[PDB]
Amino acid sequence: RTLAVGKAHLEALLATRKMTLEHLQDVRHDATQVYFDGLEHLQNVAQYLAIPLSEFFVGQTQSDLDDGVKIARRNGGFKREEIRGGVHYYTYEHLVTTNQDPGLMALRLDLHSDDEQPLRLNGGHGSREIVYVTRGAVRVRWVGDNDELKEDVLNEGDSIFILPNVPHSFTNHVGGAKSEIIAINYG
Amino acid sequence: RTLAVGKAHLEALLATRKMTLEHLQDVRHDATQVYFDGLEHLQNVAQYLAIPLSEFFVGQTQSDLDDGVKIARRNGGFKREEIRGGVHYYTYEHLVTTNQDPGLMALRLDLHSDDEQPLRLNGGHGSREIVYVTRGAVRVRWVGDNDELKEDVLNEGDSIFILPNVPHSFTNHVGGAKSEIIAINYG
Amino acid sequence: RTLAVGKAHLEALLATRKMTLEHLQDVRHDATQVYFDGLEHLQNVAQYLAIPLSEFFVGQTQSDLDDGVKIARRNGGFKREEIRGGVHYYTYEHLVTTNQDPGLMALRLDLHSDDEQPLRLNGGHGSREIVYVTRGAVRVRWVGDNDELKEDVLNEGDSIFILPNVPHSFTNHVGGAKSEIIAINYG
Amino acid sequence: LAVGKAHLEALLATRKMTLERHDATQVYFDGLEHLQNVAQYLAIPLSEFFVGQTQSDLDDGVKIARRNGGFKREEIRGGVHYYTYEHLVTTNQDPGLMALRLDLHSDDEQPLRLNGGHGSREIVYVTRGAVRVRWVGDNDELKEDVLNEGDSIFILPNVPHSFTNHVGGAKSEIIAINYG
Ligand SMILES: C[C@@H](O)CP(=O)(O)O
Ligand SMILES: C[C@@H](O)CP(=O)(O)O
Ligand SMILES: C[C@@H](O)CP(=O)(O)O
Ligand SMILES: [Mn+2]
Ligand SMILES: [Mn+2]
Ligand SMILES: [Mn+2]
Repeated sequence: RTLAVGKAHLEALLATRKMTLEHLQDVRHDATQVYFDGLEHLQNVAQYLAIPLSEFFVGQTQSDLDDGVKIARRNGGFKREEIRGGVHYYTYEHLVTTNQDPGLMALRLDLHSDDEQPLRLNGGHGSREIVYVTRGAVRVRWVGDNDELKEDVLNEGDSIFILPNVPHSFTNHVGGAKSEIIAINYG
Repeated sequence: RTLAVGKAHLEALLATRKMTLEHLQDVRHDATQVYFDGLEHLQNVAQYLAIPLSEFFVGQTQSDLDDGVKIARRNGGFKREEIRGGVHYYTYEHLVTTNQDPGLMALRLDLHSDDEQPLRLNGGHGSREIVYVTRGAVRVRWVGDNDELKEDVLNEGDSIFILPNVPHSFTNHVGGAKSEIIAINYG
Repeated sequence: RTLAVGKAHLEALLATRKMTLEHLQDVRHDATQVYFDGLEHLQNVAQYLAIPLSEFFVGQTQSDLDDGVKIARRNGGFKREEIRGGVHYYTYEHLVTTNQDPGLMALRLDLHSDDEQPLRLNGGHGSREIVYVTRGAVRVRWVGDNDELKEDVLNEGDSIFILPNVPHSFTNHVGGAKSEIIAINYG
Repeated sequence: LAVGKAHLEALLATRKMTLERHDATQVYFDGLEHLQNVAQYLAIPLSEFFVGQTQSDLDDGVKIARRNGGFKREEIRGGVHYYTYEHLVTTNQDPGLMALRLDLHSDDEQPLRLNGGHGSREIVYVTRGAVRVRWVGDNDELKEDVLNEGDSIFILPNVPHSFTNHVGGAKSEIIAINYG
């Protein structure tokens, strides 16, 4: 019908440009919200103010925290198996996620496939990563300096930090011994 | 009424959560963009992905630079008078502004007030500031340590740096002798 | 006593100030380093360049990563007991830490307190936090909206995100104490 | 070698440690690079130990500089007198800010001498005269324009560029502010 943005927030954006609401042609408002014909109209104002569109929605989505915190339950959220050409590779389970840090992706992974399983590196991630081995023994492989493959074995209680965009893979060291890790991507 | 989100961007957000476009119920798309019925539909997806609405437009604004640069012309952009409690204080003129740094607000100001008029401090602001005097003699007043008023006179070629949230005011030292400054707010 | 600063780095700093090494009094150098008589001499140059002393060492710490990565082993690093007002609260064990992200503090904690002991909240901290329960049942208490105490129980596989500066405490839900958590502080 | 106690305690707290010499306000390191060892042990870079410990050069939230009051020099690039560089206010509260006033001395009769670009963003404003600006654009192609009094330009990091007089013999002036 109409696209709403928070008045106070929009007024602060205008103030960084030394403007007020009067400097916007023909928008309507009420006590708390400013109304736009649609995204296209909003884009035009954004262009005029030389602010990117994203800024106009910052802080508009309601926090999903309760009292400064958010709780998630085992087996409670998103989960799926990862199966590639008939080979069961991972179980991916979301741990707590929040709209107060969309850059945080915390996972619990079951590692299902073995030694006769082929290498399938990722392309690396913009996020930093720390991984901790909750159970079993885990083969970690990654692409090091001068694009050379490296490897090591992480046992229960070991951990690893991985810089952005380093390509890497986690598999069971033994096979038939299913291992588990927690992987936290951030920043 | 329809809302467009960049497909590649949205696909990257979904991939960090180990999802694909198939995991979104009733969206349509084309080669480059994903379409939502309206804000209400978008808010649902945001909820489902536990991301704020702003994230869907992050990075997606087209640069307003041409070849790494952007040029602005005297009197070419926004301008207005600033009147504070009945006293004509400034003329604000925008210098170059760019969506590649929405936090940069560079201004040319004419000064209109003086000692015959009452002081009208601002409340300070988040941005750092450097000011340079292009013409005339400028009385600067600000709130210092222990909330005490301070003052000095800046002549042509002098400059001043102001820490965030220090309240301040620039007026003509002589009065009827109209002065000019450049103010650059950043960060 | 003979303080060394990286030459290339110092040259870049000088270049931002439109200076060269010739504009520094009384420093000697070699191919890779610039030498100062002492802190007193360095503090003078810092004053002259209007930079803080810290800047002279920014980026100059050698990375502790090997090939983009760093590995730590269970029981391989720092640990200590935490006793708060006479109550044995935690065992803190460092997981991997790196000088490439000093804001990342990943810990494994043993929990030693319960309800038969008094509450000992921390003061909160600047870092975001995600915690995951590896073993047992964990009472989590925190200070919520309007400074009211809140509580919940986290079981094995549950996780929790805590916003910066929210004061909080983790104890065993069941008296007779040994639950375990992984706590990752970041950003 | 002295470090602020409060600051060091906060650093130790991020590693779940405490002071495991000092006085009320400061902590002392004997080896002078005894400090590098502790930094290594905490896996914090050395620089962090001095953050916030240089005394502010502001007076009451502000810092004032005067024309001709600070650093100044001539810039001669290939036997060609190119700029006069004059520092405007500089502060240790933002070591990333370099604000300059430049007199321009070269023109089209003299060869082009681009810089290599730099890490800072830049905004420039023309206080006097007419200024020829040349820069390296997309696909490493040269571009040019003329900026008159009151015009301004924003330059992305690492774009190589040059400012000269458009007319020549007609000496122009700019203010250049580098930040972030
Ligand atoms: C010129 C500028 O510093 C005054 P204000 O716009 O912040 O009040
Ligand atoms: C486990 C962690 O949240 C406790 P602390 O950081 O308050 O010591
Ligand atoms: C005005 C200034 O940008 C010229 P350069 O000193 O960076 O080459
Ligand atoms: Mn201001
Ligand atoms: Mn904590
Ligand atoms: Mn420059």
